[PDB]
Amino acid sequence: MKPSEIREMSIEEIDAKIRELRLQLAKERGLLTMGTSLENPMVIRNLRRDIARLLTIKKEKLREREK
Amino acid sequence: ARNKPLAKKLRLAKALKQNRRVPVWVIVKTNRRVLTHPKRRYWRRTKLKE
Amino acid sequence: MKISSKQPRKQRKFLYNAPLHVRQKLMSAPLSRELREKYKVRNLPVRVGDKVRIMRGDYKGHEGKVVEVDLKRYRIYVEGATLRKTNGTEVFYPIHPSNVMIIELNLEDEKRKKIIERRA
Amino acid sequence: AGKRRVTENIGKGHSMARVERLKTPPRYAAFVPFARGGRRTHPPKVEKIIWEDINKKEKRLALMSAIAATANYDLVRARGHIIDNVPQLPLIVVDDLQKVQKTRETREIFKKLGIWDDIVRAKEKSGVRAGKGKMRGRRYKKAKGPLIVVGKNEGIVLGARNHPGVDVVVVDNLGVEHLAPGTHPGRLTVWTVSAIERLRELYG
Amino acid sequence: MDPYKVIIRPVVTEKAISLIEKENKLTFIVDRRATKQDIKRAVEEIFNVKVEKVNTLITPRGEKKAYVKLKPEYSASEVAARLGLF
RNA sequence: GUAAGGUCCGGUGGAGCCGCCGGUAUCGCGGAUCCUGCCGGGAGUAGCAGCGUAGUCGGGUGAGAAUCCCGACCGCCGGAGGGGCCAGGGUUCCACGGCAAUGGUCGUCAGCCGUGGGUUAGUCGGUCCUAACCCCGCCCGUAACUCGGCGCGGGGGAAAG
RNA sequence: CUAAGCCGCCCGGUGGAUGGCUCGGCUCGGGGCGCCGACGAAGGGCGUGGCAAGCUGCGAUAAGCCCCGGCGAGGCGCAGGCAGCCGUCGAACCGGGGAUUCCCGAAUGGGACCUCCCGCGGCUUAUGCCGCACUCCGGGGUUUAUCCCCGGAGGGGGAACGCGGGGAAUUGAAACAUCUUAGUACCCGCAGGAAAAGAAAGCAAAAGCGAUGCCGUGAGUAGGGGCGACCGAAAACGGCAGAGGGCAAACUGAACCCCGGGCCGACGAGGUUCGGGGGAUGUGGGGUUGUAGGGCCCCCGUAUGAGACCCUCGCGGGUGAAGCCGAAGUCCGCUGGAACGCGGCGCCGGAGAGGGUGAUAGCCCCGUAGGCGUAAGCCCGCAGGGUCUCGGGGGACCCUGAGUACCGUCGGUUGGAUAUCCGGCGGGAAGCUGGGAGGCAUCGGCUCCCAACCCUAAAUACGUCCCGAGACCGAUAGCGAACUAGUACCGUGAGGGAAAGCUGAAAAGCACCCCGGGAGGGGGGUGAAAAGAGCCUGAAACCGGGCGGCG
Repeated sequence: MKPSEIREMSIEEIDAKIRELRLQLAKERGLLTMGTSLENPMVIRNLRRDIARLLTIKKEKLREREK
Repeated sequence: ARNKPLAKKLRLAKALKQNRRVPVWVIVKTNRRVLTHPKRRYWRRTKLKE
Repeated sequence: MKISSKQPRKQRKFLYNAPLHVRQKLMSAPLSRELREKYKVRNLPVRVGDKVRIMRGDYKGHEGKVVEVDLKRYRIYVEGATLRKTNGTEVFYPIHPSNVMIIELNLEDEKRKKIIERRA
Repeated sequence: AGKRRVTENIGKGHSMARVERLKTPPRYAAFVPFARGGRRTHPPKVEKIIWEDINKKEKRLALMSAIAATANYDLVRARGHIIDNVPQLPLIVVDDLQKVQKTRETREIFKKLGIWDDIVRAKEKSGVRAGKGKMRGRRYKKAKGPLIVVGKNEGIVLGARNHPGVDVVVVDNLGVEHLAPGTHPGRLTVWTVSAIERLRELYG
Repeated sequence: MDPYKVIIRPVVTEKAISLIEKENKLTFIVDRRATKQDIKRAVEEIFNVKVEKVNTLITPRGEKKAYVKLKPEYSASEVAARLGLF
């Protein structure tokens, strides 16, 4: 997920996306120990960095709105 | 001991996690130059700093 | 684009620990006579698509496309320059880019064209 | 160096020499000139005096002698220089040599004057030396060639800088080591009219 | 603690699997700085279920584990299948 | 070559090296009960007894069994070698798979090596109170202090009270 | 055809010397750069990678997140693997600017036998937020309890250098007490990128100089010293750099300063208005010095002119991150696994410094000689808008620093010797019709100066760091550390502290076959060479076998 599309969406659905991504991160972390048939080992890293991106642009939007 | 404080327990847990062998994939990636680390420990022989 | 020191220790340290944007420039190779006349340039960094002729080594005089470029080891792979393992599989021979010559350019990149125009 | 290790001496009463040793196992010997990892008995010191003084008049006399020896046929050839085709020693050239700015032009002028062979031999003699100087940045042991002395610098330094073994100087900065590299006098030299005039004004 | 920042990962061990089917109980590895109230709120809000009891402990490896008992009206097996534990 | 030592031939090695002139130096090894590393005779020797002298017979697993497992017989402790549990230790706990090294012998066994697991509290302890005692603030002394100290105010101090 | 045993050579094992290499050390003239912290530092604990133990980096956004520029096709640290994903919508990487930034720690709302716990007020619907430490400064309210509120300070850290105090002994004197070691080691306190000093109550005597500091020299001199051992300066002269200013007082007397609002001005300089806190126990103006200076009074003469400084709503220029350009052979024949080698033929050169590339390369590549570009920032100029400064002669009146200068005595310190400096105790002036110094004291002459209040750039010291260099060492050397080193490990603690570099050009890192429980062995392959990972070379001591001599 890229910042150009992140900036299109508002803060509310940014929060919703963060929630969903955290759910998925927990589920994938569980599956990691459950089974070894992991097609994509990098999913956890990609999800973590996507969540970090969402939080960063969320705070940027907050600063813009406050200013 | 039966009764422990949380901070000491956490430090002991960190040491326990530290005490393990080098990964075999690390050995093959490094071409057998890295075969051990200085934190290996035997409970009855080498005692924790705490 | 600056190495002032004449001390071998410092020169070798710079070579070993050069950042990636410098390792990128350290992969230059000379162009053939035809390409040199056409583009008014003496050399360029090698790209995968470029067709390359080997001037030194066991495969001297062999022409082939570049398949892989590794900046960390300062090496490249050219199709046809291969060794045979004991089992029987073919593996590529790493060749320094300074030992080969460029005879065709994968010049679809606007930034590579910018390099050519800047250096002309 | 070597004086950082804390040590104690056991003393007598044990079957080994009275030496200073560490306080923790394996209790190696330390801080002793004849002990591994210890201090050096008499190491090099920065305070040592290396500068050597030379009287001004004595140095002037040495410079005179070197300049005179420059025009000695026997010494020049005995120093190894190729002066077979040189027209005359000392070789005085017109002042126009000072304005040469291109190395190709300098090469052609030197070929005409007959000192190109000396540059060729200097290049041939230059090579890789033996020892740790290669580790320290002294891989090559280059040779010396013709020395150009000019009254003024109008571009000759830039036009003749690159030739192997060639040094170009102004007569005001001339030196004994310029005239006699490696303590052996009789270097092949090319003087100009202005340089000779200034040398006459100086008488030394 | 934010309801979506307490759970780190489900537990998929033999003991956890047996408990899921026998005692209507889920097992999570959660943030060590999470209290029982936080764990209860997180589980209820995330999974739209009602939780009866929470028992927490700290493993010898420094992590925090939580056994959460669901009310009889809700089946832990359904949530386990939802999460893919099976 | 009186010599310190130089040079040459045969072999290994795979990238540097020397003659001469002039300078410079952490410049020359047999000893210091010298320092560091490596290896010898002692030696296939002592030790593997003394304070509790314990094993034998059938069967099993296994490439391999005095040493591991099951049954019987014979023995030791039995106011402790049995049961519960602080301090200390910190994974030594459990299962499976193993024997290059560790185990005073062997070992298929293990507090050993590999893999995966395991500690659930309103009631049990800490958390509350204070005892001997200790700490901070004001105050006095000190050239000064992280130093010594009476008085006043606040706080801590027991996992067997 | 000698059992044991001894010597010599060859082969093999053990071992890790020697030789070669070097991304590491060490030392340097010059150059650059020098602080961080309550807006929470240094240091530490714990976490963080798909496989992840050490180191490194990061912090629940956790080998990373965002934006503006360079670079131009690869990238995912030390670290050669599996599997995946990231990148042309420009990554990785580099310079600049932001975001997140757990706990302890000056640690600070209150506690620490465990870097973890327990509270009080306001906002918040609730998820959750902002305050609450001590010692002070400038204010307010009131509960007059320092009770509450507002604004602002200090604490801790830093390799060496700096400033102010406290202050030994071994040792030397061939013993030892004055002395020396020594104002040293160490301790306490206080700052900065430098600190301290600094503008004459000074030095000097035919003449004079004209703030301070550092360098050469004066000089082992004057001088101190059981006049023993030993200790020990300054002035002058030659250089680096050069810079001088402000109070107290006389006199005037609220004409004044700070904080928070408003306007004119341009958002700035400057000008102005209101509220609050200071201020007659004196804000502001004035004034700062010696054969005297200033005030005040009198007289003469000016400004109509000449400076100096402040600001940028604006414009031009210089410098300034990553960075960009930068000549010439990869020509023929041999040796070779591989040409950087040998022979032949050419070329550039303001470029023949150095390095890499399968051998030793000016022309293969990177670089070099020489040039170019650069956001923010900094500096100069133009234009415009403001503030402030600017002369001499007389006096008869006024001011010019107090437990201070200085004397006696005691301890310390000093070369300071009856003649250094600091401090304690008792005593203690003149103060402009005045006072101090000139190496014992006093009297007279002469010369120099004006304390008892404050500030001051450059020349100077150091290097936790960086650029550059080396008749320095070359893995028992060089820093203790060339590497997961201040690491492992030792001691309750203060503290102590190692060993350990190298396959090959390329893993091409030995496919398949026989045997063995396995480790491995023998064939057969790879490679120029096993150099076979127990990997460059492979010595000595030691051990096994073969051979020659003795037995």
